[PDB]
Amino acid sequence: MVMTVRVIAPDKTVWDAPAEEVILPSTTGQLGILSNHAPLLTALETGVMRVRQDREWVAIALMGGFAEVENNEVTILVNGAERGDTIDPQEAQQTLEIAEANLRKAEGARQKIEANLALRRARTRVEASNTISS
Repeated sequence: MVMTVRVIAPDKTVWDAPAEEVILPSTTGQLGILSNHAPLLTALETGVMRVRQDREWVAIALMGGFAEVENNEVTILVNGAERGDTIDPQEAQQTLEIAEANLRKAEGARQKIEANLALRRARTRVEASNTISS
């Protein structure tokens, strides 16, 4: 009746929310994953995708990974991602501070990238590990 997309990481699982239409840039440039969309595998690079639940929109920021849909079942195997809704103020200031220091003397922009995905996988790992402990 609808689409079902779920994000997953090599360190743990993210979540599995519903959907209706997925539009985002891919290898060929344009990619459209729907619920009725037959079972096919695809690849995606570091970027963000726009999810269409039904009436509202939901965009997620995930690094380099792989995407594959099948029978209303999408699998995003990214090596570290993050949701725009799960963003904190301390984080932005943290990544900005460490970044400035990295480029200062440490490695160049390459350092910020490595640390970017690192924290991404760490955050999801924490929320996935201690999601709910009674």
